[PDB]
Amino acid sequence: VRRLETIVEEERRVVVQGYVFDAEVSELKSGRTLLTMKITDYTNSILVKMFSRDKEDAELMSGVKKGMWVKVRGSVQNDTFVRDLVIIANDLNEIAANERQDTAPEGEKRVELHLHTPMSQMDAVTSVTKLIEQAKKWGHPAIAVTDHAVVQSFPEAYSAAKKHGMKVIYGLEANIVDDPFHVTLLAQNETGLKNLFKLVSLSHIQYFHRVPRIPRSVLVKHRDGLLVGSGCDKGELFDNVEDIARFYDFLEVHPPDVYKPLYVKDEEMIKNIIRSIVALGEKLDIPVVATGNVHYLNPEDKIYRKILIHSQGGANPLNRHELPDVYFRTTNEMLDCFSFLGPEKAKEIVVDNTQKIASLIGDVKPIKDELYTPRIEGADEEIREMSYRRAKEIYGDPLPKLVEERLEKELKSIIGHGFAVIYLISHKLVKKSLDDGYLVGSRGSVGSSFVATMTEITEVNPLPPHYVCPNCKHSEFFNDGSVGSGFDLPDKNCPRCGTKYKKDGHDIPFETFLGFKGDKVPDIDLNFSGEYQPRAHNYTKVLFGEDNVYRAGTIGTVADKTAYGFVKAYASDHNLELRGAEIDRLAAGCTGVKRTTGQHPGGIIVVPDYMEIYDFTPIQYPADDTSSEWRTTHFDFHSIHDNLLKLDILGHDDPTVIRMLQDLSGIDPKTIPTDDPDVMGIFSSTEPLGVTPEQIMCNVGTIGIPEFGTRFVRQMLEETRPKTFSELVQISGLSHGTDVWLGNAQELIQNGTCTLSEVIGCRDDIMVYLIYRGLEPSLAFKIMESVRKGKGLTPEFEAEMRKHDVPEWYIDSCKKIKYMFPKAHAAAYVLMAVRIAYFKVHHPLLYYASYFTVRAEDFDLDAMIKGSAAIRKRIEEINAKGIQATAKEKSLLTVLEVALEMCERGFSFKNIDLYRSQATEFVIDGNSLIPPFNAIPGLGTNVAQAIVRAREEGEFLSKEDLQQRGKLSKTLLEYLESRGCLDSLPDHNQLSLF
DNA sequence: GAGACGGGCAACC
DNA sequence: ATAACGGTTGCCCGTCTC
Ligand SMILES: Nc1nc2c(ncn2[C@H]2C[C@H](O)[C@@H](COP(=O)(O)OP(=O)(O)OP(=O)(O)O)O2)c(=O)[nH]1
Ligand SMILES: [Mg+2]
Ligand SMILES: [Mg+2]
Ligand SMILES: [Mg+2]
Ligand SMILES: [Zn+2]
Repeated sequence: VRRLETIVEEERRVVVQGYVFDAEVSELKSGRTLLTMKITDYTNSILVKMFSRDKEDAELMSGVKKGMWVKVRGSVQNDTFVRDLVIIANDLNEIAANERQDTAPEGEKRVELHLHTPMSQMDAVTSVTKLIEQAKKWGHPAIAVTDHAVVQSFPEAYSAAKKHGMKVIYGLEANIVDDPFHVTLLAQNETGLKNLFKLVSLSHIQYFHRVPRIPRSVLVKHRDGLLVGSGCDKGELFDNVEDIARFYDFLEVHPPDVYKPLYVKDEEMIKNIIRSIVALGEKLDIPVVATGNVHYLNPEDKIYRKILIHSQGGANPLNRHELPDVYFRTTNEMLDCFSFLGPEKAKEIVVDNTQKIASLIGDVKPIKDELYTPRIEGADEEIREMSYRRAKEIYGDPLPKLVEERLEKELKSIIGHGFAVIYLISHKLVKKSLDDGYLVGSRGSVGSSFVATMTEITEVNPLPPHYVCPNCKHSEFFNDGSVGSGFDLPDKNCPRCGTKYKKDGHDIPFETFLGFKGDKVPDIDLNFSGEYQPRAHNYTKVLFGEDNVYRAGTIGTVADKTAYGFVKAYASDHNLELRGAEIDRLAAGCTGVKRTTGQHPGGIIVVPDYMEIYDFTPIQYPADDTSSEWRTTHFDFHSIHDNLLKLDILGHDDPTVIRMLQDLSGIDPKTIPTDDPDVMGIFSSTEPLGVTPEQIMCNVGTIGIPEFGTRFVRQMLEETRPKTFSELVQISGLSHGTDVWLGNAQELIQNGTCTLSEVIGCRDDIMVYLIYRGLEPSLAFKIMESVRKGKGLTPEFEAEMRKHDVPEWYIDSCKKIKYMFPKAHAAAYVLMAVRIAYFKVHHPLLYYASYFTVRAEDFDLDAMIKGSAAIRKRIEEINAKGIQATAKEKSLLTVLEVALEMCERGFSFKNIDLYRSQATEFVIDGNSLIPPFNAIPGLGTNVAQAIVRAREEGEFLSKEDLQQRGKLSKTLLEYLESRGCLDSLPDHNQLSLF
């Protein structure tokens, strides 16, 4: 039985063992099945191939899964397609993982009091969930979590404590400075837990130096509910009398091996230092505990950490020397390590005292169960009058029954579950943005709420389709279900006052937002312009008070691309030539480790005034930047999703684009029609653009249109040809999410199994259909919510579906969908698409200026200026690279597509112009666009803005004058000069005056 | 060596 | 061409310049 590190060349025959971390099965022309696995015994890894000789072995092959251990016998061959040695297996047997066993007797087990998770930035490697499982299996009565300076593993630890029935001790390894050394904090109770949250907050904010730290006095202030430990070799006492020590409730000592970095003479000195501490805890009646300082599960997991640390260069200084063995140690093996102090002391400090400390810890719940909802005087009642007054002024007094009932039902739910405040705050945020000159785009599931329509938090009106007279208030509603959206109606006059009817209503059920029980916590989503987002953000400090809102924080972890990067460099720097399969496994062992912190892209977390942020999470600065305008949550929004309401104040280009489209045409985009035949025609043809498909390398007219302009969506449009608002809404829905169209709805339509309109194209339809079919609404809602998060179906859901005659293809279709819009989102985004489309057709140059000004960031200006044929040449170059195209080539391709179409429509791009070019805005001149300075590679907004500033306060008098005052590098100056831009100026002036 | 700038990446809606 | 979810903010780090 050969270890995988010993497999180095072709070889007739070997037997080998290992963990299967990947397995795929495929079918050969011959009939035969091939099994392709990767295995690692943790000394190395290898790719294994097996070719079935019969259908029995073929199906067994299908049963080999990740997580299995396997003994394989076979030959070692160079495989030239994989460019690596590989095992061709004749024989395969599943085996036991037979991992480290804990042999002490039940009741007499160890507790680990000092342990690091992947949240110990770039320092630890095994998820807290796996450590917690291991402790449970080894029968440890508890296990502690004590990451460095942070408590970010708490939420996962909790979950795993619950799933596994393990008692977790919530802690912190902290940096204490005297008023810089490590201590261990263990929370005994909720007072202790809250003090932990305060300590991490203070250490990250008031007391952050170059690293989070806690003055000893501030620790004492916040010591209640915490047992304090001395600990490490970076401990206070280990680095040396009794005074220091009497400060601690427990005294830490690590296995002798752990201190092997040696500051010391030999192993006999360390053994004795440990023995001083043993004398010293006994003399002072302080429990001495054998803790492990865990940084990974098993001895061999060491390698992953070694790789992470190595990625930090001489900036780390732990690369100065070999890393200590700090794996999770069994209780019997912890005794072995401490055998020298004899059988009684071994046993005392490894199990009795370790166990005793655990007994001093209660049952702490680090994350709460319920939602805490804000109160602001007048809010419930103001939302009521706002919505009734506004509905009356549109639908009349008294209200039609339909409207009356939607209001009464909606308002008692919003109010009762405590959402009236955020509706109102959302109203003021939108109103201020408008007053400040920035329109706001609608988003997400609040469009499902007519009260939200009435409070001007969404432009989506969810009532059934209908006409309403803007003058006399008369209405007609259609509940036939025959009409998809009011926007689909034919123009019609009020048969009472004569006037032109308004059309509206997308038939969206309120429950998509709050559900039936009101036991779901949605947010409110708003698309503000990216320019304005920060100001919307700051307005929430004014509304709620500076200390009752916090920007949601994020944790930056190592994902695949970074892991593979780290592993290769480590391989390279060490002159290792590794097999693909071994690079993969080292890669996989690095993922999940925290590397940074950051900012949610827009969520503001609201704290009720009768609670405090520390009831929920610590706070800090994103990336630890002490000049940040905003503090962040220490936990990410996902951990506290159900505890506090969130305002998703997002940034987006759509609102900015149509704002500039309006500031340029004078056209009020609210007046744009949603059934203009030429505008709607671009969703299925190039006709309305006045160019050929061959001219613009595209069969539909949606180039540049948000969402619909993509290569995938264009193709869907080619084959679905929508003409109607609700048809566009249907395809918005099926174009967003994996396994929604491809392999699913597409096959269903091409099969004849259902029609385009019957395919599942928003989450709402699932619910609405299941109710129709006879399921209990709240269950239909549950099922909708499960599938739109790509969680598929439970046996109970399927059985409820079947028993009400839901067909097998619909159920199977639910199981595919990985993600899915709510209708109100699709309708919001489509409405914006159509507004912009209107300009694409009727005011083309305005459309292009706004496109290149607001959205584009990657240009080939020389190509663009030469024009049509040159642009096409570049696009073909990028097309040729296929999916081997870099993210950046794709961004360029996207913009060149719209430039080529611009050119074919008869327009063009002029060179940079010293006196007519602007800073960041593409400006209109006749039938052209004069590109702005920031379009130049290397020339950013700043220089762009300076160049414009300087010329406004005095023309340029030489190329030198332009360089000095325009703040231009030599390279940028050459860029202009070589394209003829500076030809009218002398190189320098022979005169200068003040 | 301080600081724009852009690429590459991760988190999130 | 293939297959294909689209679009946004934010953080780190190597490069190029002065
Ligand atoms: N294309 C795409 N859009 C998304 C995705 N996730 C969210 N969005 C868009 C569509 C959603 O309606 C909105 C997401 O906002 P939320 O995360 O607040 O969810 P939503 O409002 O749909 O449900 P909620 O009631 O808030 O739980 O933004 C996604 O994975 N892909
Ligand atoms: Mg330490
Ligand atoms: Mg430690
Ligand atoms: Mg939402
Ligand atoms: Zn009328």
